[PDB]
Amino acid sequence: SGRGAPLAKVVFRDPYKYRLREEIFIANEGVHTGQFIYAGKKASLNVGNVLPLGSVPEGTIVSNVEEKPGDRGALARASGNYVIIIGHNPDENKTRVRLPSGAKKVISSDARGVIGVIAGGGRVDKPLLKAGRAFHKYRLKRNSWPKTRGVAMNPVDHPHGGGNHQHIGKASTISRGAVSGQKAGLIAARRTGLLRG
Amino acid sequence: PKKRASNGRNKKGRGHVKPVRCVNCSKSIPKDKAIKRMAIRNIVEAAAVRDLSEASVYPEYALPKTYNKLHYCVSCAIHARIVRVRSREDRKNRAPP
Amino acid sequence: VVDPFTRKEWFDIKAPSTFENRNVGKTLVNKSTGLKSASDALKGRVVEVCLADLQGSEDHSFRKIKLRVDEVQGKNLLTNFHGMDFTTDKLRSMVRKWQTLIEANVTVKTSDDYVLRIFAIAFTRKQANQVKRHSYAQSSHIRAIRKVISEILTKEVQGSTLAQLTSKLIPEVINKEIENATKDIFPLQNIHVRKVKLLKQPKFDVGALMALHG
Amino acid sequence: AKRTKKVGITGKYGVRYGSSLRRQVKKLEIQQHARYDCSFCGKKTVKRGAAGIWTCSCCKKTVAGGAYTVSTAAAATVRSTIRRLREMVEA
Amino acid sequence: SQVFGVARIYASFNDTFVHVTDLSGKETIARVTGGMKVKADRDESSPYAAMLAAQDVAAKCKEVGITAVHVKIRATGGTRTKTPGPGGQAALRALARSGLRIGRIEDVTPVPSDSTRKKGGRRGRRL
Amino acid sequence: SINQKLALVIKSGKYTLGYKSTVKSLRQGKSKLIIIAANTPVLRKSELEYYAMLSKTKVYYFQGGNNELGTAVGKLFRVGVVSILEAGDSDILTTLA
Amino acid sequence: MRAKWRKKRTRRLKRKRRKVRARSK
RNA sequence: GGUGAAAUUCUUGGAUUUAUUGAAGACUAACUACUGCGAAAGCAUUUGCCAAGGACGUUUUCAUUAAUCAAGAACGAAAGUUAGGGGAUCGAAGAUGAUCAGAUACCGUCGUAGUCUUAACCAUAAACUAUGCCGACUAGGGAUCGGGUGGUGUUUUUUUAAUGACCCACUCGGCACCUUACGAGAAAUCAAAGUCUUUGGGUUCUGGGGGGAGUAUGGUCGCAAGGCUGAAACUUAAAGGAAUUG
Repeated sequence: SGRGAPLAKVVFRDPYKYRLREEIFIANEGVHTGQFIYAGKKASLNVGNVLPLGSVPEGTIVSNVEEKPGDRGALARASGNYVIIIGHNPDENKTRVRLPSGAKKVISSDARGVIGVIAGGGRVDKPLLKAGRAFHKYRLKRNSWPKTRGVAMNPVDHPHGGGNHQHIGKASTISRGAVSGQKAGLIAARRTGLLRG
Repeated sequence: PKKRASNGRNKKGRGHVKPVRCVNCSKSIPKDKAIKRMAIRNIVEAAAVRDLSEASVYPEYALPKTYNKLHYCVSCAIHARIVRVRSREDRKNRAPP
Repeated sequence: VVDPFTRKEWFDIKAPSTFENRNVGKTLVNKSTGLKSASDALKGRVVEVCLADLQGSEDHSFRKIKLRVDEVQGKNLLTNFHGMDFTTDKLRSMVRKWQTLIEANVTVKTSDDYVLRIFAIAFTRKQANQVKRHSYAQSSHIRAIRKVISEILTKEVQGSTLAQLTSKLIPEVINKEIENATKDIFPLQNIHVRKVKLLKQPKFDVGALMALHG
Repeated sequence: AKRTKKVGITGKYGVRYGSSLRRQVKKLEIQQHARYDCSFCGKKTVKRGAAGIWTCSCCKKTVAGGAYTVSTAAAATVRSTIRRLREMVEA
Repeated sequence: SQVFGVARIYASFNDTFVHVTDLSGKETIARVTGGMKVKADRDESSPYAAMLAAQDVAAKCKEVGITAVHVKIRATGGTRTKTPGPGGQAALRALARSGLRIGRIEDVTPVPSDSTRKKGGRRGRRL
Repeated sequence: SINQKLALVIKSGKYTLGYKSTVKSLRQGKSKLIIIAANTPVLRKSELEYYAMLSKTKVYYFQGGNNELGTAVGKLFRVGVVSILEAGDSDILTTLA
Repeated sequence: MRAKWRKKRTRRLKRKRRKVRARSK
């Protein structure tokens, strides 16, 4: 619940104590029940296999990436999302990725991530289409819906509130160096208005 | 009326060939409709080679000769002397010289 | 106000010993100041040279060579072969209408971790006693020729290192090996490798470098 | 009989929500409930269990696929490109 | 016995560049254009200011150690006209007679194996 | 180039079709050729490799799933494995393919 | 005028008429 | 930097220019042709795969299975539209600096949609070779593309050997081309626009002076843009074609 990305009860034999360790992975596009997942440096390159980013070659698609070696996954966990390895720097033990935000990041080689885009892709491509779906989407996440507009609120309840007309009054853009209570509206907006124009 | 046997183009049986820009006004025209000139001239002037031979440590020099294909629209070509409006009966004369 | 030409030492250039006269040219960078040594500044640079200069014969007027500095021995700088490209005059010269040209390309590494792309050029030939106005190819001999050319090229860099490649390439034996393997299909006029671009360089191995300079 | 012309599956949404919103949901809701061939048993029995989970009714398999298809196009190109990288490194 | 540099002339319209560099080409020596020679904004592409600009290089190209030069003629290139401007033939001639041993003269005009959309439009410029 | 000769088996030769019938036809030893699809479960094909090895009989891996094989054998249902009890004017047995 | 801009101006007129015609309808 | 000339723009923080890379997106220049394929619109990088084809050859095979084509159907440049990705160049709109008397146009700089892609729509162009499709016949020629045939012809390591390219005589099909008009046409011109007052091979569609007008309405299709069907009133004695002279 609260996550389109499906989990995989991946099971490993603990090499030190006789007991299997059932571990929650985020499923990739192409993993199925009974499939063997090979995790580690000497793993092959198939969809689902967990590999350190150093071994995997350039121009591949890797999801559920660790920011630092040992964080147990940080980046590209949302459904249908993935990180492209764009290059390596074998001298400094640091790879170079393209993050889903379009940002270019540097990651330690020892860090790792599953191969293949996260399953559940295309979730946002269908509208929730009614308030009931929206309610039942956020019921399983947190209390953040409905989101009343600050304009309709009274002046005491929101910086935008109040006035005989429903208008913000001051510029909605808020300085980054503002203080808690200021930061309502557009925070530290580098450039407002429509993208692509 | 129908001024030419092949309308203005070396295009028979295709329907489309390619757009090409002009080296003077940058006007998109079919490649075959263009005025093609293999401008074969040296980097330097004709009278210029003497000083190059004098001012080179290479006694036996190569005299390089650059190549560039000026693809011209007829609007620019006629204004640029590249072609001349010809007689109606002499229009059929397709010989380069 | 501070004249720039009065703060250099005029460093020189070495060519690999598999060439003609090693010395090429003298370039200015700066003094070896205490903060930034001139050695680091000199490194990573490329110099364009003419194979006629690096072989002494007008036979090699085209196919200029690209060299990259490796180690600065005082003012004298040894270089590794970095690439070669035809002079834009020569490429435009050999290309003429009414003769089809062949563009061949292979992406194959050397024996070491030193990968480069080999090109190849080929031009259809006006046959003897032949009276067709153009003599184009049949676009299936072109598929055949590009395969056999790529077979020749791929079985070449993979078979020998770069130093052995250049040493055997300076007599221009490769472009003959393309012709004699294509004389059974179609005759060719301008046959040359025409281009190399160097991509990756392995461990520098001053032992290998000093072998070609010393 | 022919019951609807163009609403199709989305006629359950009544006249509400507009026609464009019904059109976007139409072309995905069909993919959502469409039954798909299993890559393992070969029977057109794969149904969508949840968001991104595709349980083959027979042979009790389940495949992590797209939220509204057994396999997205943006992931089919993943599988294709993974092959070449595996292919080139090994051979 | 002699030193080689690179002349590296940028011969376009509306300005002309004569810019002698070392054989590696990274170090710049006496990058001079037409705009410094002529303030009339017209000779800047005319061969006159090309010859005056190109004579200024050799005025200081010597006494630094540049005996000979590898002239490298280049037009605007790219999507543009690709042909050298009026200065290309004349700013070349200021070099030749100014006392610079010219060798290995060649063109380095950037030919697009295939370019982007040319500037001007489909119907192009109209005057 | 395999699908053309399966019709020769389906009409001239004697076959048996499906897993249970095949392993029976391997146990009896009469079968000499078994064509295993690629969609079939790898465990089921793994022990059919074993039964084939026990009988010293040719095993051929079809280049497709049971849907291709079902069409190839000529039957509009699906077939995991097909066994060739005896082949008539078909040469699939005698050929290495 | 070209056949184009005669047609274009009637097309603009047709566009205006349909909005006005439907505006009452 | 830009111009016909300038100015707007960026620049002692270094623009422009020089080199090295790195990425992004687009396209496949030269080669490139009175050349090829495609039903048309279109198609110009390599390589691989998939399947489709036309021509050729055939002493194979089915043997009237054909041509055209209302109704109907697929494809259909560009522009445009919807959702997503992409977003280098150019660039509607827009903003600017010039020009003129005015210039919200041409010129220059920036720049949005767009140009690219995935999946759908629209179904239009001077979509033109302005020449419906099929069939036969009538004049000569030359080249070119693709196939095929023959030469004790040339040409390929071996000097009639392990065999492609070429030249010759051809032929089939194609894109076309040069002369001539027998013939046609109003002529321009056409080897098909010829075999039509010596009027009839088959067949489909379209036109009836110009405007109004591809408009109004009505229907249908379309997310819309709009497409298809499509008048009339009223109005004029002419528009129009091809050539001659000025």
